[PDB]
Amino acid sequence: VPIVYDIYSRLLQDRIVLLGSPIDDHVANLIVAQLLFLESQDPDKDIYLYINSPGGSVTAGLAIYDTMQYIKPDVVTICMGQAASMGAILLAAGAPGKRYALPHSRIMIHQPLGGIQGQATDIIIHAEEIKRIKEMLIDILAKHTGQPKDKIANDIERDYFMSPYEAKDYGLIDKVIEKR
Amino acid sequence: VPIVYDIYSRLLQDRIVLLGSPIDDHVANLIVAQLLFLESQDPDKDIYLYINSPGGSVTAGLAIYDTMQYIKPDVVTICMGQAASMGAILLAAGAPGKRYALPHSRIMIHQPLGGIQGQATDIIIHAEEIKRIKEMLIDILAKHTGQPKDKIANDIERDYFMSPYEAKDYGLIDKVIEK
Amino acid sequence: VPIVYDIYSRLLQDRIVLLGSPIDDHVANLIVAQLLFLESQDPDKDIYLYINSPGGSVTAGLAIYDTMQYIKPDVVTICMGQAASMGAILLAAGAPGKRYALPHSRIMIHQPLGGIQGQATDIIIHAEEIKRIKEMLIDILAKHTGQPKDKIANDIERDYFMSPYEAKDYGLIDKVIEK
Amino acid sequence: VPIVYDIYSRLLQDRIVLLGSPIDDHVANLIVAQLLFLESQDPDKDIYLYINSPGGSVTAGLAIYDTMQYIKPDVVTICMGQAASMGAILLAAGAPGKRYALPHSRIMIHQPLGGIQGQATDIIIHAEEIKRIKEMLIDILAKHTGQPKDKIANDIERDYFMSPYEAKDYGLIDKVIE
Amino acid sequence: VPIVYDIYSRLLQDRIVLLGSPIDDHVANLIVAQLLFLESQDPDKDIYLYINSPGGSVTAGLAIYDTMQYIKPDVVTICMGQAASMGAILLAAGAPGKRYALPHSRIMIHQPLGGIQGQATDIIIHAEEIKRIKEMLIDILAKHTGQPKDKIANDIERDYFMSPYEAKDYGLIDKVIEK
Amino acid sequence: VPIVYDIYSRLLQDRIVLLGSPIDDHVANLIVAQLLFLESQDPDKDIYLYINSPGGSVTAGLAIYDTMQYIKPDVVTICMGQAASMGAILLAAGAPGKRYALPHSRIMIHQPLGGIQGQATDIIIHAEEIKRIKEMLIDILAKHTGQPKDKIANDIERDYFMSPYEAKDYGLIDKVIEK
Amino acid sequence: VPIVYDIYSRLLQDRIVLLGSPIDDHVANLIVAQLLFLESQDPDKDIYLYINSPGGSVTAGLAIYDTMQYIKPDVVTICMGQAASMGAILLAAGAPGKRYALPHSRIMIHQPLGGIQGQATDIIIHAEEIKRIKEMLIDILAKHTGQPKDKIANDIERDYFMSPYEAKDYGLIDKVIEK
Amino acid sequence: VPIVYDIYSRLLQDRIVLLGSPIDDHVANLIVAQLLFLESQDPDKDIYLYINSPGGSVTAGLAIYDTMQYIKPDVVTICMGQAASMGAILLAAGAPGKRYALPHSRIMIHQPLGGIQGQATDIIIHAEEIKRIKEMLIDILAKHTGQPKDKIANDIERDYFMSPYEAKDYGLIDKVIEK
Amino acid sequence: VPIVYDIYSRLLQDRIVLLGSPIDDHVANLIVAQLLFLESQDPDKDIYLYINSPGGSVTAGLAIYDTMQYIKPDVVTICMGQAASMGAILLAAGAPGKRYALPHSRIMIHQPLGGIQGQATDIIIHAEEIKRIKEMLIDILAKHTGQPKDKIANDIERDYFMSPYEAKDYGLIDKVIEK
Ligand SMILES: *C(=O)[C@@H](C(C)C)[C@@H](O)C(=O)N[C@H](C(=O)N[C@H](C(=O)O)[C@@H](C)CC)C(C)C
Ligand SMILES: *C(=O)[C@@H](C(C)C)[C@@H](O)C(=O)N[C@H](C(=O)N[C@H](C(=O)O)[C@@H](C)CC)C(C)C
Ligand SMILES: *C(=O)[C@@H](C(C)C)[C@@H](O)C(=O)N[C@H](C(=O)N[C@H](C(=O)O)[C@@H](C)CC)C(C)C
Ligand SMILES: *C(=O)[C@@H](C(C)C)[C@@H](O)C(=O)N[C@H](C(=O)N[C@H](C(=O)O)[C@@H](C)CC)C(C)C
Ligand SMILES: *C(=O)[C@@H](C(C)C)[C@@H](O)C(=O)N[C@H](C(=O)N[C@H](C(=O)O)[C@@H](C)CC)C(C)C
Ligand SMILES: *C(=O)[C@@H](C(C)C)[C@@H](O)C(=O)N[C@H](C(=O)N[C@H](C(=O)O)[C@@H](C)CC)C(C)C
Ligand SMILES: *C(=O)[C@@H](C(C)C)[C@@H](O)C(=O)N[C@H](C(=O)N[C@H](C(=O)O)[C@@H](C)CC)C(C)C
Ligand SMILES: *C(=O)[C@@H](C(C)C)[C@@H](O)C(=O)N[C@H](C(=O)N[C@H](C(=O)O)[C@@H](C)CC)C(C)C
Ligand SMILES: *C(=O)[C@@H](C(C)C)[C@@H](O)C(=O)N[C@H](C(=O)N[C@H](C(=O)O)[C@@H](C)CC)C(C)C
Repeated sequence: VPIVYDIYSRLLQDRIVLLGSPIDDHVANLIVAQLLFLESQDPDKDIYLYINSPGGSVTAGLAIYDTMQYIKPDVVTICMGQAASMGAILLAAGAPGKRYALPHSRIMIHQPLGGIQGQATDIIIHAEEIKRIKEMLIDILAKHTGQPKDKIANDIERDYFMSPYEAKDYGLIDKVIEKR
Repeated sequence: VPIVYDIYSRLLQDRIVLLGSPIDDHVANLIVAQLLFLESQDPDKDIYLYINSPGGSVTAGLAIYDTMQYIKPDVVTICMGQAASMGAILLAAGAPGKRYALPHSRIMIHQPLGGIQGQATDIIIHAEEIKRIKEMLIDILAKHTGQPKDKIANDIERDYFMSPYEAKDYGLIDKVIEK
Repeated sequence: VPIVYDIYSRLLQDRIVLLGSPIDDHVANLIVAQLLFLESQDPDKDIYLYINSPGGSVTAGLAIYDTMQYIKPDVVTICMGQAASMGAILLAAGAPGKRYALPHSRIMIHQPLGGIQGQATDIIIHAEEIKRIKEMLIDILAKHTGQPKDKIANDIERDYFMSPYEAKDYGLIDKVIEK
Repeated sequence: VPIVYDIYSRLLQDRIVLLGSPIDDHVANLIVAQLLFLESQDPDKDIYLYINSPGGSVTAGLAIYDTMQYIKPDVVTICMGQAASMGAILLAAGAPGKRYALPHSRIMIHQPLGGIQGQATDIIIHAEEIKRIKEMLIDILAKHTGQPKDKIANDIERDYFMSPYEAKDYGLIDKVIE
Repeated sequence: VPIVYDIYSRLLQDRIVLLGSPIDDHVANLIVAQLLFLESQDPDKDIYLYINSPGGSVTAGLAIYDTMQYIKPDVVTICMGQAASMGAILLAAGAPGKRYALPHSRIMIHQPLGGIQGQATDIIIHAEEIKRIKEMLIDILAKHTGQPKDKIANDIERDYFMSPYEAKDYGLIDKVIEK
Repeated sequence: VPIVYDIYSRLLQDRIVLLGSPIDDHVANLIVAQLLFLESQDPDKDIYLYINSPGGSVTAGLAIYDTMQYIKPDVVTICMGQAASMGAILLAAGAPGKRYALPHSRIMIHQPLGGIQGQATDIIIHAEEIKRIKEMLIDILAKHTGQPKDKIANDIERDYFMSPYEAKDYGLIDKVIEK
Repeated sequence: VPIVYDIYSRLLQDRIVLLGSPIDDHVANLIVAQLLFLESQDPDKDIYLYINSPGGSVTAGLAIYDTMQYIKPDVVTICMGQAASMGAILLAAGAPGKRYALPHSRIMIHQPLGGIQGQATDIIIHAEEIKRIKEMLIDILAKHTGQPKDKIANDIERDYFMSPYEAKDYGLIDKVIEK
Repeated sequence: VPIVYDIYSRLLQDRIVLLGSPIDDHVANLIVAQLLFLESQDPDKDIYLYINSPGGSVTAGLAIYDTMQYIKPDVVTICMGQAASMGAILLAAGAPGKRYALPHSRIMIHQPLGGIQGQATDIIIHAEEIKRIKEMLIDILAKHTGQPKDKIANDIERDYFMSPYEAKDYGLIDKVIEK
Repeated sequence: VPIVYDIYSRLLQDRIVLLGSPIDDHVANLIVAQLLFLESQDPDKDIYLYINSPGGSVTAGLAIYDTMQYIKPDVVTICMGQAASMGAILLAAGAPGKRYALPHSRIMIHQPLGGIQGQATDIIIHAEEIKRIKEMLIDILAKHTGQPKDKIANDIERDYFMSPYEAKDYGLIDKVIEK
């Protein structure tokens, strides 16, 4: 990790945040901390969240999602490499009109996965909870894309891969950017 | 395994079957084979099924259960050591009036357990199937015990351990035998 | 494995074959050998194939399937415990009118699964192959059930669990037998 | 394994041999032993070789191949489930006109695979040997199928899967049994 | 890692970036961060990207590729040791006329690799995706080399190794540099 | 292992011995026992030694070699699949004029391999022993092929693979047999 | 790693670089970064590269080799402990007249090693690539030693160990230094 | 590692170097770096090398050995705990008259150990190399002890343990120090 | 490790050294470094060595022991928790009249342990060395305690555990710290 301030700390001074890993509680804490820090520095200036993530923990993802919606600054989202699963939800959740993808990035949406062991009663309790979480993710995708809930629900049953041009047509991003 | 015929083959001549292990497909296949064999040897004479089992696979247990009900012979059940989970269901599934427990044996009933990984759609499908299998086990226990389904349903939510005299009172066996 | 002749061989004299494990090449060879043997003993007398299997290898399952169709004897199928995946296909593949399930067994049909690693060219070749295998399994289920291909195709996309009475309505079995 | 004689020993009396596993040296010795035994019992009567194999060792497969060609009895081959890689070569190597597939079996041919670690000199020696083995397998397929060598060579570059009716058209079997 | 500023940070002052590892998401983030930092220091001055990489993740590689194309500064690419797979794409993607290789380096291009397990439907979906990715990599190579798409497609079916002089003839680099 | 006598015992009655595995002490003892048994049955009648072996332990191989030379009966050698390393030595060691290869078999000769760890003194002692063993294997090959020792020595420095016809020319076999 | 600057960073001030480990991509990057840094500090002053290495990756080694030939400063090479394999190539690659070995060091040259698994077509492509790499290493050794290519080729077939005085006679170093 | 400068860095100011671990390439590089640093700070003043080592890699040990002889400063050696194998060679290699052991330390000399797997040709090449290395270690011990090479050669065949007073009589140290 | 200087570095300013771990070569280097550092700061002022150790390597322990006797400063030893095996020897090796234990600490002395594998000759050589080491530890304990050698030898044959009061009466410490 090179020095100038480490390279990431230096980019943080330009209000750039990198989400460049699978999303777990550790990564969510780091992303939330940076968004809260940048809001306290200047609540009016745009934040630039670069996304290269295959996704990860739904609850960790929703910690970042609710923080992005709650803070005053607009969060600009930029997809490089890929925004898949929870990564795709965070890309789509950027400020309206300020959601970007680079031209050879890919976006993928799909339903959540789970694991549950134990008594039938407990399996049914956890099946109910994953159902509630799935409906929530459908609701979030519908709100940010403008797609009807029944189209989102049908499309995420299996892995749904999109080029940046397909993601733009879907409403997951506003623009494909090639050159500054 | 001692010889006379190995000891189990010798007891099979007196129409005695030993269910003395956890229930998997291998054990189910062997118990089913012995029941079908004894029926073909004599469809009229009682079979004696000794049960010492903590249970195991539900589908393996229900292969044995349906075979016990399907064959012509009455299947006498005898609990020694324990009949728990699926073992208790097989003990309760003996011919009416011919379900026995030795005095220091224990009987335990409980709801089934499971494990499912994958997409939410698949988890929900497998949760529906475990619900259907649980209802089936409640139906079987109600039928053989004379208890209502709603009482069985409430009683199997947690491990329900019984002495032989409590299992007799519950309707899981007909007699505690001492001598 | 008790002695009388081991228990399985003694039942083989009555033309009883047990498929009571996951299906791999080893199991298919054993089932095929018993089917070929019973045909050579008497080409005209029914064979009784008891099925308790979660399925397994598609090609191993189709070795059994084709042998069941090819030999002269009718193959009576009886589901005990479960007939899932390839097990369900073999249950459905019994002689018309002689496909049975015990009342607490479960039947499940679903699309084939696979694993492939390597170059994009090889992944596409193997994708084409699993597509061909899937279409063949839909055709086999359509033939034996009398269901239309598009209904089978829709139903097997996810795990499709049935009670014996639902399996009878679907056309996978002809009769639910209690006694 | 059931007792009647175990079931395989009983079917061996009817000149039935089951190749129902991946092919290694152990399996090749068992098949060769069964072929030599059946020849000594009766050099005139057909042998029935049922094949359900994903393949395995080339040299083990060629021990079975050469034994099939060498003995006096015709070896009838029957594909059930699958005949892939060396299994497909053994299927195609049955007595002309007596190579059969059950209708839901599958047949697959492909070039051989290898592994070699060590000095450049040794790697080059083993590459020359896999090249020689590959040309030999092409020659065997050409001989038994009647396909030109350059068509075989092109087709086995990648996994080449066939239904029984496609295998019959290719010349790997004579009849799909209905 | 020696100190003057660590050695890499000191070379970063001279607008030198080292890509000297397999490409995963962690490496891509570090390279992109260096490219965005250097652009913000001076959007008009060349960046020098040294490449010694066997490749790695296609999506991680394309994060770097797209960032290289997006920023204002020309990115000079220098191959040392090797540029294989995605390393060869990043080498070929340097500013026109400013793509270099040292004389004993090697360059290799090949089609992408994948791994997929599960239901036929999911295998087919992932086969479609790797096909799309393969066609995109062919398009990128054709663009930066000036080779027709059909020649690239033919050449990447198997590992295509080149000397620096063959790589220049192919259009992957502009000059072999010695001194 | 099928029954008639197991299949191998039945072939042993026709004086057929199968060497179809790597050569270790266990395999060597089995082959020697079969050779000693057949000699005691009839010291005048040929033995048929089928060889499909990648080789193995030099001392285990030389136990077989010396037994083949020592017994009264001619040992006919037949290569099927492969005779590599010690397998090729045993093939070459058959009675003169009675060494055969099937037409798609392969023969391979190479120098011995070893492992030694410990004090320099012990390493040098074991290096000397491996030198002595290698010289002995070159002498055996020269004796049975009629090749000069310096040609054998040059040829076995690396893996030397041969078709049956190359092996005939070399003097490792007498005839390639098709029917 | 003691502090003064850590000890290595303090020696880097005197233009001393330590290659004291097996050569991988990580090590190549660190050596290249030090060579480029020292060139930018002063393009005219000698660099001192101490080599204690058993070797490692050929491509990692050739990244260092090409960097050593490309930079303006003469690279003085000093062998301590050993320079084996790619280590020996880097020792020989120092500025003419400025290649040194300490008197109890050892130098070893040998041909490259590789590993390839997969289809025959892929094995042959990689066998061709390792042939090209071996011929390139022979070319580099011939250039820096003045030995004929055929003598190098013969000598590197097996591990070729040299004392410092033998390495000087071979043309791999210019001087053995004691005090 | 306590701070004042960590404790080792603080003692390095008083020209004290600690060799207190097994000797591998990493340790060799750290000791060589400290010796080269202290020479550049003051080429005339004594260096104090404390040795507590069971030894380790011969080539790593010889990198330190040759550096100790090559630099201008005298290297005082002090044995604490033990100086065994390569540790004993480095102890004996100190400046004449300036080799010390503490009174409860132990010194042990022995021949080198090795390990080689592969072809007979490779084993013989590596037996020759271990012989050459052993002769070189004998020459070094003979030079610093004043013992004849043949006496050293006989004494190192097995583990030769010495008290400090025995080591002094042998010529491995000059003085046993107490207070 | 808290900061003020880390906490250990801050106590080192008060000439406090903590031996709070099993004794290996790494721990000995650190303890020796701290003792040599404190001696160079002030050769006249006491050093306070706190000991909480179950012991460990004999040669590592004897490096600390000899350093404790060799330096000019008195080393005050304080037992806290335990001083077992080599820890007890170091506790007893403190400056006469300045060896302390806290009142709920424990002191244990025992003979050394060893592991040796290989040829009988090597086992006998290492058995002789272990005998010599044991005699040396007996001689060190007799010196510091004033006990006769034959009493020490008898007492250390098995684990000999002592309260601080028993250790004082034994002569291993001078004073139990109490209020
Ligand atoms: C995309 O990011 C998905 C996977 C990483 C591919 C992600 O959305 C997902 O499903 N994650 C799973 C998850 O967090 N599941 C939770 C759980 O932790 O149990 C369920 C409650 C969500 C319904 C991971 C893979 C467990
Ligand atoms: C008693 O026998 C129960 C346990 C063994 C204690 C038994 O009835 C049970 O729940 N077994 C479980 C089982 O068979 N579960 C299956 C499954 O996960 O496949 C469910 C479908 C049953 C509803 C365990 C898994 C053996
Ligand atoms: C039911 O029996 C399925 C089991 C649940 C696995 C079975 O039909 C199945 O899909 N089996 C898979 C299989 O045989 N796949 C083959 C194969 O990979 O060889 C594909 C070619 C089938 C199209 C097992 C689980 C791999
Ligand atoms: C079909 O049977 C192939 C299978 C995928 C194994 C088979 O023909 C194959 O290539 N087998 C491979 C093999 O035997 N390779 C040998 C060997 O390395 O000994 C080569 C020399 C053949 C060119 C192995 C068993 C995968
Ligand atoms: C070169 O860099 C190739 C490999 C490293 C040899 C690279 O192009 C490649 O194929 N990488 C592979 C990859 O990223 N595959 C993904 C995947 O399977 O997830 C494709 C789906 C990309 C769309 C892996 C890293 C071998
Ligand atoms: C052929 O059979 C060789 C095989 C590749 C193993 C064989 O001749 C060989 O070298 N075998 C090796 C062997 O027995 N080596 C002995 C030994 O170490 O005991 C040497 C002492 C004989 C020179 C096996 C692979 C170790
Ligand atoms: C000396 O440095 C050699 C060995 C490390 C002793 C070295 O030159 C060598 O052969 N390295 C091998 C190597 O890099 N092989 C590559 C590769 O596999 O990528 C071949 C292509 C070399 C032509 C290592 C040991 C794999
Ligand atoms: C003492 O230090 C010896 C051993 C560590 C006990 C040491 O001298 C020794 O023999 N080391 C050995 C070694 O370095 N061997 C090399 C090697 O195998 O490469 C030989 C070539 C040296 C003749 C090993 C590390 C124990
Ligand atoms: C107390 O400190 C003893 C053990 C830790 C309990 C200690 O004195 C001891 O015996 N340590 C042993 C040891 O160092 N043995 C050496 C050795 O093998 O190097 C012998 C040479 C000493 C006779 C080890 C730590 C068990």
